Amino acid sequence: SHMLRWKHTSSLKVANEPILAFSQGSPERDALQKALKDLKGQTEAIPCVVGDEEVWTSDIQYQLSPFNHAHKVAKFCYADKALLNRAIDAALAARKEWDLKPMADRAQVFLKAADMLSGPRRAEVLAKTMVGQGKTVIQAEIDAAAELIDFFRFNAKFAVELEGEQPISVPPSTNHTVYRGLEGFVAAISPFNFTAIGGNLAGAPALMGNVVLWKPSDTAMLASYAVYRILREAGLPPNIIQFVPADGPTFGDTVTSSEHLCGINFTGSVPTFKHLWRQVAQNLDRFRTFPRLAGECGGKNFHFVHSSADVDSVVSGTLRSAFEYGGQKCSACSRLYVPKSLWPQIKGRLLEEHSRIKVGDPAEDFGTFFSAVIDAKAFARIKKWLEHARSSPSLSILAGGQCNESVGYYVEPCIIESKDPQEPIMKEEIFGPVLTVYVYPDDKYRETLKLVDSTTSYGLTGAVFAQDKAIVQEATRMLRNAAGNFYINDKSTGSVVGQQPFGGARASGTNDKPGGPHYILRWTSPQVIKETHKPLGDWRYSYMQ
Amino acid sequence: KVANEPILAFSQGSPERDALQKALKDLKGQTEAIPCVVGDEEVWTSDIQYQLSPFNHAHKVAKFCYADKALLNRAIDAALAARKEWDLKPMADRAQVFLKAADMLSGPRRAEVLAKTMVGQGKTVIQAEIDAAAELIDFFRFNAKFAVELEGEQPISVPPSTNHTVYRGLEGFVAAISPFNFTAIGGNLAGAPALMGNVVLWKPSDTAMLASYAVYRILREAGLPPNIIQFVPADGPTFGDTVTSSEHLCGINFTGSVPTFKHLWRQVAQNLDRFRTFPRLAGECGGKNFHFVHSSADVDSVVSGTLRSAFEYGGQKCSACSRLYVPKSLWPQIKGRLLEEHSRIKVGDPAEDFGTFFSAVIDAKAFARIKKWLEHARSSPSLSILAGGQCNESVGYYVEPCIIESKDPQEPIMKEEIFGPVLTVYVYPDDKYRETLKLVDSTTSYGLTGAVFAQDKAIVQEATRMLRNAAGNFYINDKSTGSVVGQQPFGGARASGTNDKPGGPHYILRWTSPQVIKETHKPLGDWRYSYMQ
Ligand SMILES: O=C(O)CCCC(=O)O
Ligand SMILES: O=C(O)CCCC(=O)O
Repeated sequence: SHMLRWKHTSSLKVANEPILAFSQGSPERDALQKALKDLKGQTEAIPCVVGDEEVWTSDIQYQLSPFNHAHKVAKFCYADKALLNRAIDAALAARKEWDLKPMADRAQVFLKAADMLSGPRRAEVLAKTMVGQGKTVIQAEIDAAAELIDFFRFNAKFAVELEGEQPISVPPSTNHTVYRGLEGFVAAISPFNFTAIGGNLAGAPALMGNVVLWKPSDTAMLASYAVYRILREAGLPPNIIQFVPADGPTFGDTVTSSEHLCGINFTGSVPTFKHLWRQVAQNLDRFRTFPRLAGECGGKNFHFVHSSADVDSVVSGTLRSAFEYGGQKCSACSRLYVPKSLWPQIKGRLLEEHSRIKVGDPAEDFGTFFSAVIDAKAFARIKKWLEHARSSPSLSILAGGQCNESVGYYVEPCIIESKDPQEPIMKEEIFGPVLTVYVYPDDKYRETLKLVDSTTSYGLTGAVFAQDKAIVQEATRMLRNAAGNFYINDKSTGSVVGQQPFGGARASGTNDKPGGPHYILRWTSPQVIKETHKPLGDWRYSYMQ
Repeated sequence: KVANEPILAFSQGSPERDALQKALKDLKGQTEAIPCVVGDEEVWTSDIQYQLSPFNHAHKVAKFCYADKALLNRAIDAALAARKEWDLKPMADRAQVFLKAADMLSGPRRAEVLAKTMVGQGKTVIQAEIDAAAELIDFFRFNAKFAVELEGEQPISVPPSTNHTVYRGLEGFVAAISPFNFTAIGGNLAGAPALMGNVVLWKPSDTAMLASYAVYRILREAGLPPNIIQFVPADGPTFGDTVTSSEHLCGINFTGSVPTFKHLWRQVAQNLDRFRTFPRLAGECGGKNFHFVHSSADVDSVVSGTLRSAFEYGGQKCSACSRLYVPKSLWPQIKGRLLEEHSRIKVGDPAEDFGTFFSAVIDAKAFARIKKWLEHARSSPSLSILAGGQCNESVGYYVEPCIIESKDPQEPIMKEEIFGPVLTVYVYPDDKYRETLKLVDSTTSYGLTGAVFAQDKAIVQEATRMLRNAAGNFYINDKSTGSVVGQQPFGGARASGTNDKPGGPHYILRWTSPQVIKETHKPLGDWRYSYMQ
């Protein structure tokens, strides 16, 4: 008789969250305008949350509205090391019960949270993302609603269905895999540029039975706290995700110094990821187990045009990739490679369309294509690149090039032509609305493809525009490791959960493919149980007779 | 569609026993000169080494050599030049090489790989069979299946776009570093990554060289192209230093000591700025595994299962039982039975005497380490040797099975991995079983295997909960050793490693870095959006 009895596993039907249109007179447009008004002139005081306790430290910080930095949208504080360690202790004390909860019960929290975000909370998270991170309507919509909702629903499906992955049983024994959470706590460290990423970085490990210290991005605090509150309201128990904004170095020092660290789920700069990686290595003898580091780290992404390309698609897809959300995406196109034969046509269209791009206040004017960049630091960096484009003999500014930080961190979309395919601006991630173009002779398309592949340290996203099948096949083979998300006749941004799992290798990170069915596997440490139902025999074997 | 390879019985007059006997005779008095292989080139260096037969160390079963820094760097370059074409091969075509190798190992080469594992690593017939045949064959067949099926894992496509995932090999080379104790593990450490489109420098274990090279040659004969796996025995630190110094390192597939894995981890971290991508480290690092007995246990099963787990292959398994917890009420039975069966265990030459239960330990270094523990057992106030404890390295590295009782559940012998035929027993008061379960969990730094023996359902349920993280491979009424591919994926956390569960369907995921391709079949619209108008 079987002493361990394993319950049958269920399945989950989910689909991508539909993108809304926000047409005039539509309910979502009116709801959004109301949610935007709800934020005008408001400052939210956002505490650290440990368990259910709201905690304040002396390290007071402000989040500013990028397009109106006079507006402090949130006042928050950095957790001190004492509070971080207390958060660790409380999370650890909550972990066993949470890990032992059926996967389906944990998933229900995220499915509930996804419905809330889909419906009654949509306008709120969109508005907080627009005002706090400077996103336009459609950029907030694909992010804080659609992607976050998809993460929560698809990850719940992947997780529930994962328990159906079971080993073979042969008499006289029954074999079962238990998908245990990691023993210890996970540190989640999220970036400013996507509300959805913060929710996934903290949420996915929690779904798999982990407990988490979540350090949200300073410049995305407003929307991040909104998401945190929704998770708790959806039924996430206390001490499963601790909401602990903190000084970055301080946070990293603290979590990497704890013997109970079992994972870091990170999205941000290469240098910071490498630094955490080395801190873990330094402390390796202290940990109860080997921590798992996951990092997504940015790119220098390309659109490559072949002479057979559809010109109109090249222009609109490049404009979107390069300039949406001010080019502040790890996936944004920042290098465009154009054949000489098409350059007159493409150049003309790009400059014409450029003149029609409206940069302004995304809350007050829905005609805005994109708005201010995130903060003074980003503004200063981008300014230095525009200045480099002027001084450099290999570079010439074809359009834009101006910026003004008197009201918001405003930067014109800028199009640069480089005569040098190895110019530093062709190599280094700017994270601003700065597109560099290199024109290559048609008969050197193959040599140029090799340049696309070899010029930068990154491997995140890239697109090929071509109507020639042989060329598409050739280019796809050549560029296999130049992009983890590769596009044929479409723009290099806008990966959708369950359709284009996102991530790339080289300097771009560990490529764990959040948005795909395998991502959750990083956050479980499986145990296999074999129950044998018959007495064992002798210790000897018959051949020994 | 694959199933597990049958374990043969090797009965008198059977085809397999006749074939194995011939294969053993084929190796008697033989020394194979095993070169480094880079591509198809057989390379010798001046750094000559020998592999000795553990039970007869006068027999040099192989002469090989250590690849120097320069040779290793040459092997990296050659492998890297072969990687693109190998990775571009359809998954099915790479799989075919491993399925052919599996069929070879199953049939015409079975006796050879078994004999080489017996003579070279000191395994008995059945230990070689479950290892060099069954487990290796199963790795190759199951990973092939998993990988082929992985290509069927594809994302959602919505018109007018088609999405496809390409399971790329990792860009760079993978270093595979395998242990002496399982022929199959070497085959998997180098084989699994190669299957997924990687190129590999394989540093096989000195003390398993003969069988490892046998596997290497089978892979080549089965159609593995030149420069996909380089066969590069080497000094450990030299190999580690060289591979972690290359900008092209993309993975380390390691099975061996905790401190060495930690060292490699730290070398990678120190050199992080040099690498083209973040290397993936995978490590399986041993355990201090338990058999916990409840008063309701079947004593016969406890005795036979514990004897096998503790002493098979001289206890030289990362999964071997080395701490046994017994309730006072059952101790007189279990002690009496353990001591009686002990006196019947045959230690000797496994080639010449199939009556042998287990043979010599792997080498002089192992013999010395194990003897230090026996000497500790003779010194410690809380330890008493109940049986065994003898050892003699005059002819082979022979260590008798040893049964020790500890009065201290926290004694270093209860905590530290010996990798020898040394079983320590702790007797607990029946009414303190719960406190004792907690001690099972908290005493050691490891989390690999464990067994509970009990016939009471509530006890089994309670124990399972409490030991959830004490064991990655957990057994109810069965021994802690002998995981079978596709049935009990193997590995554990805590200090026991990264727990990537080789033997299961997810292991190959560590050795692929997926790419997603989206093709859009209609021209793109305007860059503007309707809501902006
Ligand atoms: O910037 C990021 O980190 C996410 C980009 C995702 C995408 O555009 O596909
Ligand atoms: O010792 C090892 O490294 C493998 C042990 C596998 C098992 O016995 O389950």
